[PDB]
Amino acid sequence: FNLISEKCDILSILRDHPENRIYRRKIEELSKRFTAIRKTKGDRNCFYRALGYSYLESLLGKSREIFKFKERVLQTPNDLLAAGFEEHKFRNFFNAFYSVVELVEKDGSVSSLLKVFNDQSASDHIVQFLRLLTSAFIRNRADFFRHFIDEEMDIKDFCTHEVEPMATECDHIQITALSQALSIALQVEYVDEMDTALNHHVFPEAATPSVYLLYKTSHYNILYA
Ligand SMILES: *CC(=O)NCC#Cc1cccc(C(F)(F)F)c1
Repeated sequence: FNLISEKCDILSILRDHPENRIYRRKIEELSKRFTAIRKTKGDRNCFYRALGYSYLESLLGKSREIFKFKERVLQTPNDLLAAGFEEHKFRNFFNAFYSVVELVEKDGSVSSLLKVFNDQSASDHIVQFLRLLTSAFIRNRADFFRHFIDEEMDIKDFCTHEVEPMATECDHIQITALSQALSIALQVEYVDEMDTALNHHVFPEAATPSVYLLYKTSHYNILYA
């Protein structure tokens, strides 16, 4: 369980910031709304890895929701091709993501899903697929990302340097783009060291989330309501 942990009690993370008044306050507050946490490896891939595992976990045993998601995943090669990725270069990554989606359908156990996401090879193939899909979705909608995010930014250079490569950190743009690309609704809780309110953001703003993540010290962990 070196990439995604077993579930722990929310208050077990007090020990990560001992004798820190603000962390202790915000974690105690968090424990009123959430019961458990799973930790991720802090290797630069933790957003993609956490979102992939937690979303697929939320689908287990839901036959209509799995059918609908599989239907969307089967179309994603078209998004990649439209943004100028070549099939023979994304094939190995697409096949690994489609395989874990079939596991959700056919096997349906937490234990099987956690084994794939802790297999360095399968898990890293899954993360690389999610990164390529994120890049494609942004490139295919460059005017939207410039209109609504940043009129001045260079989109192609951004995707080349800060989306596609393994171990590159995310910002709001990558979270919005992957959420939209796969129709995944998520909520991020923010825990920083300023004496401020514990606060969150929902992607997209009007949605009921499937996935809850905790962001602290550049790192995303998985929360359970
Ligand atoms: C998403 C991601 O991979 N971020 C990199 C990181 C990190 C990190 C920050 C604070 C603590 C850890 C520990 F110690 F690994 F939990 C990792």
